[PDB]
Parts: sequence; structure tokens; C-alpha cells
Amino acid sequence: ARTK
Amino acid sequence: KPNYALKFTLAGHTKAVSSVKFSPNGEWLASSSADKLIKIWGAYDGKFEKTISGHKLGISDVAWSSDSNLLVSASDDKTLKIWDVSSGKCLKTLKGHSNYVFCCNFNPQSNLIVSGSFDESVRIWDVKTGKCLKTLPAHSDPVSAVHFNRDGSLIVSSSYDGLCRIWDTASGQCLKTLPPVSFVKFSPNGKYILAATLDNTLKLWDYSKGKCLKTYTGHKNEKYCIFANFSVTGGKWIVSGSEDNLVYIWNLQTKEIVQKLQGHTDVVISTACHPTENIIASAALENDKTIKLWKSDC
Repeated sequence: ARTK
Repeated sequence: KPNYALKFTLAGHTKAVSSVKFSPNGEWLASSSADKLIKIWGAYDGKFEKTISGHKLGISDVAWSSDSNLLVSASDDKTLKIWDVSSGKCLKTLKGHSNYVFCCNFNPQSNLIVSGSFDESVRIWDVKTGKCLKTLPAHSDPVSAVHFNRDGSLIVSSSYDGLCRIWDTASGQCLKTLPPVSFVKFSPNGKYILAATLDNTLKLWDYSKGKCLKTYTGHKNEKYCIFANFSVTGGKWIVSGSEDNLVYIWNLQTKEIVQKLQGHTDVVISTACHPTENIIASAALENDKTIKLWKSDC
């Protein structure tokens, strides 16, 4: 999720 | 000013990198990615060492135990896993969050892990059992960061609800409440909290006095939870990634931007500072997928  | 220079680019993840962290013994760099994998690299030579697999969905963070023997990872699969780094074996799966696990950290003793999740809770887990000790009603929106202080007696957490809270580890009680707050961490001395907010600002807080001492501006951070750091091995700097694809380095005291590090081709989501050398690692999102290692004389 951190990359979205 | 420092003079960081690109030393190595580490390619190999096949999707956005989410987090990079140096082992406390300074020998390794661990990287996690939306590709569900953890990779381990030599800290000094950038040499690929091994991949560690087992999560069912992408990973948003990883953290090392104090002895550099274990790693914990936080995944969209709603679990954390504890890994023996030398064998690559999963030792425990930490189950109980009801949504993506976003952030994690060991305490200094390394008998506890703290995690934060999109389920808006902070959980404290026992390393040896892999079972949850406490679930804290911590925030009213996803939890962006969790970090123990230098003796493990405190936990700081932040969230998209705009709050930063400080917790007593042993009891789970909230001791203090300090735009979405996208990152927090205690300083190496134990005295300050560095907090990032999705209004392009980093702020240095004296948490005993409950006051903001310094603001750092100049970078772009409006959308992602980017890691930031205190760099204390050479000059005293604040280091962060940025959505303009650069690493920013500020003077902690003067708040001036002292260097920006150029080369990534997407958002620099994660930076880490080496525990003893003047080395920074940085990693970027989907249009880049690489980790860069940078070295300075101060």
C-alpha cells in the first residue's frame, strides 16, 4: 500500500 | 554541507520499492517491495545477497532486530512475518490486523515488534511467540508510522487523522497527543520527534515540552508516506525523499537545504542512513524500481  | 555522490544503483525488484533499512551492524541493506519480496544487499558494495519470499501481497515496510539476525515485514496480506535472515526462513506470522499492515519496528531489546495498519490500530507483539500483546485504539484513519524510542519504553505513532500520539509501551496507555501526518520517528538522542505532514513540511518536535522547534521545507510531499531520517554520523542533517524524485538533505539546526541528490526517476519513497558511515540509501516507486547508495565525506 505504501507505493500506491 | 555534505557531499553525497552516487556510488551504486541496485536493480532487481520488479515493482515499486517500498522501504530500505540498514542492519544495525552496518553490513546489510534490506529492501521491501510491492513485488512481495524482501531482498538483502551488501551495505558497502551493494552486492546482491538473497531474496526472501512468502507474503501473499506486496510489502510496505521492513525492520531489523538489534542483533541483525531477524527482519520483520508488514504486508497488504494483513500479516507481519518475522524472518531469520541467515536461513531465509519465516519463523512467525503475526496475525490479527484486519487490513493492510503499513509500518513496523522492533524495540531496542528486540523482544517486541510494533505495527500500524490501515485498520487504524497499533499493535504490540511478542517476538518469541509471534502473538499480539496489545491492540491500541490509536487513530481514526490509517496509521502511517510507528517507532520505539531509544529504551523501548515509548512508542510514537502517526496517522492520516492528522495526529501523532506517544504511548507507554508497557501499559498501552496514551501519554501525549502532539493535515495527514505521514511519518514520525524519535531522534537518536531520544529527545526529539521528527514528523512529516502531507503539506510539504517536516517538523522537529521537542516531545517533553510538546513544542515544535524547527520546520523543514522545500521538498514535495503531498501524497505518499515517505520515510525521513536523522543523519548523525557526520554533520547533523535531516534526510528525506520527495515526490520530485530527489533526496533532500537539510541542516538540522539552520533548516537550510544543504544538498539534493538527483538520479531517481520516480518518487523517492524511502531513505535510510547508515549506522556508522556517511552512506545514504534511497529507493523509488514504479517508474524507477531501484535502490541507490550514496557516499559523503561528512
